[PDB]
Amino acid sequence: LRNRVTDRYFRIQEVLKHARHFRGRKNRCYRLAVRTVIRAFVKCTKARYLKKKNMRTLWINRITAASQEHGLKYPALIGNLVKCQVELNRKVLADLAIYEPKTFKSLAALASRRRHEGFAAALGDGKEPEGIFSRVVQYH
Amino acid sequence: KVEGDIWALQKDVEDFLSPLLGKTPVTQVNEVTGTLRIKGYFDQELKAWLLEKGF
Amino acid sequence: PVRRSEKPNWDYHAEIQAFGHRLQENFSLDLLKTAFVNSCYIKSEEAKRQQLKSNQELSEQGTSFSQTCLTQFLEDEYPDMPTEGIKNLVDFLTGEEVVCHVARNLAVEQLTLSEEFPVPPAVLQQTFFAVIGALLQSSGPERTALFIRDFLITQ
Amino acid sequence: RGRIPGRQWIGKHRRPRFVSLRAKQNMIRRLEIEAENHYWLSMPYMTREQERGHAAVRRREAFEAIKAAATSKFPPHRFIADQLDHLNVTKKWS
Amino acid sequence: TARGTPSRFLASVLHNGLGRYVQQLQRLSFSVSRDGASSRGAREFVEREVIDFARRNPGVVIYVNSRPCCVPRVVAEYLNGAVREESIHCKSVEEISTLVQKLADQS
Amino acid sequence: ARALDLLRGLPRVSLANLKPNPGSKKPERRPRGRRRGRKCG
Amino acid sequence: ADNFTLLGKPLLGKDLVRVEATVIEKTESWPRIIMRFRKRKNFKKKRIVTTPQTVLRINSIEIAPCL
Amino acid sequence: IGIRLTLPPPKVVDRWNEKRAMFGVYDNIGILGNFEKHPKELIRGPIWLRGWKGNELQRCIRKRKMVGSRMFADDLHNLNKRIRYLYKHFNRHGKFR
Amino acid sequence: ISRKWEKKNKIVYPPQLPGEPRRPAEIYHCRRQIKYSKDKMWYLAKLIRGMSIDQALAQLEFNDKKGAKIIKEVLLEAQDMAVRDHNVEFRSNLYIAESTSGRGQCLKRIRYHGRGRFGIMEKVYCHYFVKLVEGPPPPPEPPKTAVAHAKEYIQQLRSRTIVHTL
RNA sequence: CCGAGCCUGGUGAUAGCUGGUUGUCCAAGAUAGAAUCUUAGUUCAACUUUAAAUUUGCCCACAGAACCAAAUCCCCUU
Ligand SMILES: [Mg+2]
Ligand SMILES: [Mg+2]
Ligand SMILES: [Mg+2]
Ligand SMILES: [Mg+2]
Ligand SMILES: [Mg+2]
Ligand SMILES: [Mg+2]
Ligand SMILES: [Mg+2]
Repeated sequence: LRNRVTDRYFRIQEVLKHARHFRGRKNRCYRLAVRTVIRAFVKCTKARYLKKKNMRTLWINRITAASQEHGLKYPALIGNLVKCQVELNRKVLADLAIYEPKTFKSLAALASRRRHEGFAAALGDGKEPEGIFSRVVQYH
Repeated sequence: KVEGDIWALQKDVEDFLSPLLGKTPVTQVNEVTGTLRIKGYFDQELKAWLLEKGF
Repeated sequence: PVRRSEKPNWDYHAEIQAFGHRLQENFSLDLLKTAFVNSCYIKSEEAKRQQLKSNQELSEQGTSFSQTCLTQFLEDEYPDMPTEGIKNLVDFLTGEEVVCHVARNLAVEQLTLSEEFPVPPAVLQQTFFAVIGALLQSSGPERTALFIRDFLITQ
Repeated sequence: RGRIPGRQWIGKHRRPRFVSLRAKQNMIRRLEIEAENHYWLSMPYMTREQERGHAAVRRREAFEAIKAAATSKFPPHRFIADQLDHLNVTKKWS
Repeated sequence: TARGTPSRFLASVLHNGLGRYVQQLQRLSFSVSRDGASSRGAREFVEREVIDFARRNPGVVIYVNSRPCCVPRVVAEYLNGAVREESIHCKSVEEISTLVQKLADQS
Repeated sequence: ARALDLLRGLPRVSLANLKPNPGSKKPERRPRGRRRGRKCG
Repeated sequence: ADNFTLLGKPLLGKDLVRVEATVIEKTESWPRIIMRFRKRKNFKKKRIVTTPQTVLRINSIEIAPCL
Repeated sequence: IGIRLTLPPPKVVDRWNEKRAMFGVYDNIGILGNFEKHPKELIRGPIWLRGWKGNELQRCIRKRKMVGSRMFADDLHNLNKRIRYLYKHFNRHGKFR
Repeated sequence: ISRKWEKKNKIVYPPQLPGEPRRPAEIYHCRRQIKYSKDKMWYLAKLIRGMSIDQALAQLEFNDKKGAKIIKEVLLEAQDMAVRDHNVEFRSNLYIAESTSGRGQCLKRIRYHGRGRFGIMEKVYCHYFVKLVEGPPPPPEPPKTAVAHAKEYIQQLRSRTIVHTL
């Protein structure tokens, strides 16, 4: 019976230390544990994607809340900030909505003004002056 | 059965076989076994060349 | 728990020099050693001999300078704060909790020669202000005020 | 109450699907892109006779480079330095 | 896995870098063997790189202990009472230098 | 030769620092692990 | 700040504002697990990574009169 | 729990025994002794395994042919069965034909 | 097998400083290899967990279980050794800190079934452990009040933080 | 457990059939067909893999492929 395995313990414990916080026989029985530690890790890998998506959705929801607080709608806010050429992302928009309410009100006012300027240009349809905040800074 | 600067041997073989090929001959130099390999059959020319060099 | 001095890898002089250099301060070595020597250690070693200079001057100088310098910083930053508020802020900054926290994370406990381990908070506070006093004697009021700013306003 | 026989999206009886406005708009957008593609392919610069041989040199040379690599495949060199370097695995202080 | 491991918040040791930066590495202990083939890279690091590292980091005390051992090791003591023995067993001198620099840059 | 000078410089040859010529010892393939187990080819 | 804020389009002029920061730590992340599994096909891979990281302390934000 | 709870007794080995200190001696007797002897006859072991490698089936056939006569009855029967089985396996089973 | 209880009885403490609490006495006792099921003995021990010595003795004396009689004997001899050897002052000044049952060394016997079938019977044995602590029984934990419930709810509401932001 | 008792041996019987086949990591990798007591298999071919040698390989311009639709074959340029 030469060449037997002598560190099977250490292999079992390598799996069990990650199995330790589960519920039921799968916290100590190697067969049951290893069939679930694999399923845990595979989720730790997909949950990265899901975490990114959920954080973005949370930002959008908070931004919509603040925008509706100022009487504006989220598409209007985002689109008109882009048109005004401020490239703050949704994360910092939510951060400003929560922690910097006056700055967020200023941003909402700017977006509302840009929307009104867009409406004015659309109705005019001619060659009236473009609008103060509708001006585009060009780079070369 | 090469002793000494087998890299010198490689240079000599390259610049002697280049006119006969156009391109530089593809070679492998082994220093452990003091040997030099050339891709292609050049046994007669190399034997005559080494005779004329004196070996 | 046992003191780092009793733990195996240790060299007191090297530790002192590294303390000074990592704090970026040109301490004087004898002054730093006397600022780490306390009276409890002196009495305990005298008893052990039965079977030199303490902290007091350096500690008092460092304490007085810390009071004065923190008071000046605080009343120049907040000129509308009254004497009671300024004194309470100064006492909080030179208080036991803050000073022992800072000394422990600056590895003053490891170099502290005392009688008991862990070092009593009063002993730690006294040794910390003795280090301040040694720095004041070594580098000058401006540099040691920079030190005080850096390690107490940050608190 | 309402079940589709067999599988929904295969077979003789299928669950009906209907065209949405945004799907129609998506198809129309792609239609416009490819109509512009039709135009920009509809104006050619040269003719076949004018282009008959304008790249032969470059194409030939590229193939020669490919051939040169595929023929230069060969084993690498071997070194006294490496073989005697393996002796350091017992390089002790003293 | 997060749920099966601890967690903490981003922090510094003592508001580090507000007034000045203080290097948080305090002591490096090198256990190295004179005759062990596992300690070849450590021996070469002690030969060529340890002195320049010591000069570049006057705030770190480096103890080097040459004793018979099968696994050379490094103990990293930081200002906040940390400790990091890392195995330098069968590592090249560049790898050991990289590890030591990473320890110096760690908090 | 230069090789023998390198030997003079280098540590002593013993039974502890011997190596096969690279390429002479093709590794054995045995049916264990994910890639080579299961149906074992 | 309180009572006013300045908006770049999209970036504010460097003559107008400075951010001063300090590199204070260079570290590694905690080990991250990448496990892939496909069932009934014997598909299973595990990898452990440690992304490098840099801790920066924002020291100062300064503005200058330039509007 | 299949692991010892205590360290095993030390395994001291004397690297400088007679046998170790003189291992390898006279293995060049052929080329240093005018080829009067051979390492193959330096080998000591079973009479059917001196200077001959073989696989298992070849070893079994060789042993039966050389010492099959003065062999115990049950061992000889086992050897015959072994040879029969090995013949079948090597000549009819495997992946490569 | 393991028999650590009987040495827990033999731990010795250093002398006590004249200004610290009296360190109530601890006495360990156990009966090994009792012909009785560990589950049922557990029921009896959980019954007498945390009682006074006399209260446990009364309840056991009027319970209807072989285990009850055995545990009563063990408690009586534990009280005897307590105030005979561990310097307990008053034989009533003791309460049951711990009371558990452990599996013992059993035996296998065949159980002839029908056809040609058989079953393996177990001659079940069990252990009983008990720890007696000097002092009156600790007061039972009072039930939670609505004041406590409201306080905890308010602590949670005030411990809320804004998640996933600065 | 007699459509032919039981035990030992030949016997590790044989099984194109079912079941199983144990460390880590990377890479290439998907099925025209023909015979066959053969269609639950196998041999050749096809496809796939590796290592070597060499030079053209895919897409295709026009012109060119029979009398009694979509397309394809061929094919220089590119
Ligand atoms: Mg997205
Ligand atoms: Mg259905
Ligand atoms: Mg499997
Ligand atoms: Mg079979
Ligand atoms: Mg692939
Ligand atoms: Mg057939
Ligand atoms: Mg078949």
